[PDB]
Amino acid sequence: MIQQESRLRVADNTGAKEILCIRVLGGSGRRYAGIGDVIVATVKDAIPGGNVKKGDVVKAVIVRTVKERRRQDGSYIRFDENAAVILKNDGDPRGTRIFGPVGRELREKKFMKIISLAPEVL
Amino acid sequence: AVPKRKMSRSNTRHRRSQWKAAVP
Amino acid sequence: MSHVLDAVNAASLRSDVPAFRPGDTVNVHVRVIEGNRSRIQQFKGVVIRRQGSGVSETFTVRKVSFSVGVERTFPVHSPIFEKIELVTRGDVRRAKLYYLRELRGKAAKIKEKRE
Amino acid sequence: PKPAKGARLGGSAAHEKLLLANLAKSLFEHGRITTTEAKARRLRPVAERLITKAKKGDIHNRRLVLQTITDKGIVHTLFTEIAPRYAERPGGYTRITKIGNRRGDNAPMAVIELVE
Amino acid sequence: KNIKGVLGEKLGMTQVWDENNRVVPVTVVKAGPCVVTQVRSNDTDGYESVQIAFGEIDPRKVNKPLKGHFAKADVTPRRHLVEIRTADASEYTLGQEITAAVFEAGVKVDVTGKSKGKGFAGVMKRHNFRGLGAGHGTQRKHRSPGSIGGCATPGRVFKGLRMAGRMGNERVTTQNLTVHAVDAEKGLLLIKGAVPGPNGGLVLVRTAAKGA
RNA sequence: UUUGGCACCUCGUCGGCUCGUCGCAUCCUGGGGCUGGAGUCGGUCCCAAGGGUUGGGCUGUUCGCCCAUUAAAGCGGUACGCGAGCUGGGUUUAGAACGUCGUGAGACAGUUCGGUCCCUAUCCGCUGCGCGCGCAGGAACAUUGAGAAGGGCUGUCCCUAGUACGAGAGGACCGGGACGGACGAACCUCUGGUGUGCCAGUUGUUCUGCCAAGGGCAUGGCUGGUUGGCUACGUUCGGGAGGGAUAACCGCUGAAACAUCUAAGCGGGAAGCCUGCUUCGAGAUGAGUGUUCCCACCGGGUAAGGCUCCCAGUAGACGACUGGGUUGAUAGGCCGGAUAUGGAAGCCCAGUGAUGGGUGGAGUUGACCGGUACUAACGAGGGCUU
RNA sequence: UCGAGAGGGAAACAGCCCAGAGCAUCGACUAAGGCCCCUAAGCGUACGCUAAGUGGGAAAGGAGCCGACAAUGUA
RNA sequence: GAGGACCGAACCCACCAGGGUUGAAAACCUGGGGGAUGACCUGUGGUUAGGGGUGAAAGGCCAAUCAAACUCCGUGAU
Repeated sequence: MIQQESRLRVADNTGAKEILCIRVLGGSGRRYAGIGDVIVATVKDAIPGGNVKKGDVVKAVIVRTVKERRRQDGSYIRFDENAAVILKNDGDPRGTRIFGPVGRELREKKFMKIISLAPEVL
Repeated sequence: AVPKRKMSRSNTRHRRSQWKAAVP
Repeated sequence: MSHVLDAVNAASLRSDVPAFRPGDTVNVHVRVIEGNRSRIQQFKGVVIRRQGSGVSETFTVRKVSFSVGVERTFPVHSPIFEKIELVTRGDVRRAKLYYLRELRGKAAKIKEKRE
Repeated sequence: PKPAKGARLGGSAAHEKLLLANLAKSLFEHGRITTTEAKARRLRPVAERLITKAKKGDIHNRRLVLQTITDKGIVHTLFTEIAPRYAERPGGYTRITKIGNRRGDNAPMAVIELVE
Repeated sequence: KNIKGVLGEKLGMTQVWDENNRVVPVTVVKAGPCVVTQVRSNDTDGYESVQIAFGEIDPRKVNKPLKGHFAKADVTPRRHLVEIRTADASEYTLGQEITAAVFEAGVKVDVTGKSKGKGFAGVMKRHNFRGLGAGHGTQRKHRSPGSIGGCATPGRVFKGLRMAGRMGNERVTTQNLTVHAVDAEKGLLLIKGAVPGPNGGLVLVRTAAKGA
């Protein structure tokens, strides 16, 4: 569960490192976002010379969460850190490389390019 | 708070009747 | 009055599972089902807890994949994994290995139990 | 034995343990004590468990009883006089009898004694 | 509309796994066997309904008025009675046994029972009121209701306003619970969800009131 | 609902939070007329108050601007609702300073830093719970429903279809599915939380004669776990469909006098109204209905059946409700399990020692489960008239 | 007129309509106002108008009607 | 091995918060907080008295009372 004023590590190479969650999309008053939920965030820390500069307002998809998430089969998955991937307006990732594992919840939500680029999907 | 009026004799005695002991 | 509850909690029970403990490295053969084709994903990691009762037993497996500590909690009797392979044994002195969340690298390794 | 709901006897959890431990001391010393009804009800399961441990009699159990009754003399009588008496009886080692309310605070009293 | 019903007794909850390997948390209901003891009708009693008597009680704890009411239908005295308000009560017969397997897998039921008690619940726990914040200097009102009305107009607390009172222990009916499995040997019902009332309570299971 | 005038009652202003409640002059959702309405979307107007109406930056702020969303971020009344409910930031005390005015004490709808917010609920009111009596015989059980309360929110994607519409760009009505947001209820199988209960490690000190093993205190000394219970961040479920009458509006037949939706009549027509769903419900004094039981005695004893007392929880502030009371598994204890911790004590072996290995998934162990009696279990004799 | 004025009427309503209380009265006639029931006395007699519950609130203006429209609950 | 030096108990004080508010207390309690070798704190004995005292200055303090103490008297003021 990631909410407003939450900070996420960026898992791709767009040049951003840390983003602050501005809002959770998909409903009025929506409170928490998990794996596969799209959010609006601001870039709080970025690599010098990268594409995205500190202060930019971006949309990012959450790919890891520290709060364990239940699956249909009864099993759960959790990670050690909260991470997201910055998207373009068309729903495609801005970066070209993705670091660390990602959750399988992306498949049903049609983030196929995220998955194809991810080193491992658990 | 404070009692607004002196309680009427009827109302006072309605209540004290409830303060009775039970036969053992 | 749960006298007859265990009768219903003795049909869904699994028997393939081995007898492992917390601190024992295992290899779970999860059965991923991507629509048409279903492969068998392999999850190798330490067993940091095992809690519950009867049909509700759940164990947790932990691994570090590309510098990220992933955890997966499975029901011991869930018809999701083909088989559980007890790889090694642990020499831990606890029952909930929750102190492995912050330890990283050489310090966060469980020692084999040489008999 | 199962813990108590609500307020602990004697005003604290720490006082309760030592309170029930010493009441058991007196019950084994004299075989019968008169005390408040609530205290008697709490004391029954504690004393009955101690007798169960004394029945077994081995050195290990003697440590375990000593964790509650620090008095070695009382424990000696427990293992050598009382436990042999109840060798055959399976539980229900104590008898609780209600008596009249106490003067002064109108606390309901009761007698708890070892079953002969 | 036709409504089949049977009394049960919630036994606990467990989980199962449907063929698609989806954990399905079920509650075990020991429904049956229960017998019809009286059939009401339009003429005799005004409406259409059917009593069913479920339970186990030795004949020594039943008083004579009930002991003679059971002997009219020629059934051993049970302990709990209820009526199912149906529309086809003329198809039943005194003494008929309603087994556990009146329902089959997939059907949706409307379970009913006495919800768990909660004592004299406070304002927040019983109506989800908010508080006045732990910090920033709140004087002994961290969990108070707040206000309860306006000033001189109307100069009165509206009826039906939400206060703190005894919570729970009242009749509750959960709806469209799915009957996962019906184990006809023991006479159980694996129902996907959470039926009201504590373990050992007397639940009632009747067909879906809605969707018919 | 503003700024005002009168001076008729009475010698903490504001803002925020909590909790409502009402109006419609409607922000969304629902229905419709016209359109300078090709389609998607709009403009205006008519009907419509059932529900819904987010989170932040600045400022005491209402207001206002802005950011990110949303189907939408409505306007108002209620002592500019609500301080015997909370705050006390501005504002109306005493301290001090700046600008200006004053010769001065001081003053300023100028500014600045600081500045005590009391109360045990008598009455009405509201939320729950009992006692008494009533309901013409006395009881046990189950219910009809006059009335009342609760709920009424909504999005995205797929098919229909890249179809009708169009220069094309774009792009439907209607109809059918899939998954969600917010809110509410029940529950504890799963996931998390607590744990003065349980298990283990360890610090200082003190005690049990000493070693060993343990107790007391130190926030449960601290720390690592944690069954039951209570829980939400967790699981499951709900908003509905349908029927009746309607608003705006759309019509059939049709005059008064060809035309007319109307003057007689007959239809369609809203998230709105009544039902349907959930719950309470015969003190509904209009006190109802059903099955069964007792039986026609002499102020009193009784029948059916209750109450008191005790053990408890499925209950609970106390009453109350539910089950059990030797014909007894109600509680405790005792046997076993499941859970929880995690390898007891003694002895042996290894080691100079701290320690390690074996005996042994050991010992301890509560609430969950199965067995087991060992302990404790006042109230009828039917009024009269037709 | 009240102030300093009782009594009857206007539902209640010091100042409006009728009427100025020395005291008693289980008699009668009237004033303002009324006469279907609440509530005393007319469902009065006869002619005509109103179809809007107008009567039981209101304008410019439009063809008795529309204009007509706020907040606790008919009001 | 100096210091109107540093940290910090006793001692002196009273910046913040909560409680208390017909209180345990007519000004306190609990947890934080400032000084803590100095212009410091404190005991005992003296001394300054009302348009007067004293005041590192708030109209502060002068017996729970101070923009002029308290008591008796003018006095049954107005």
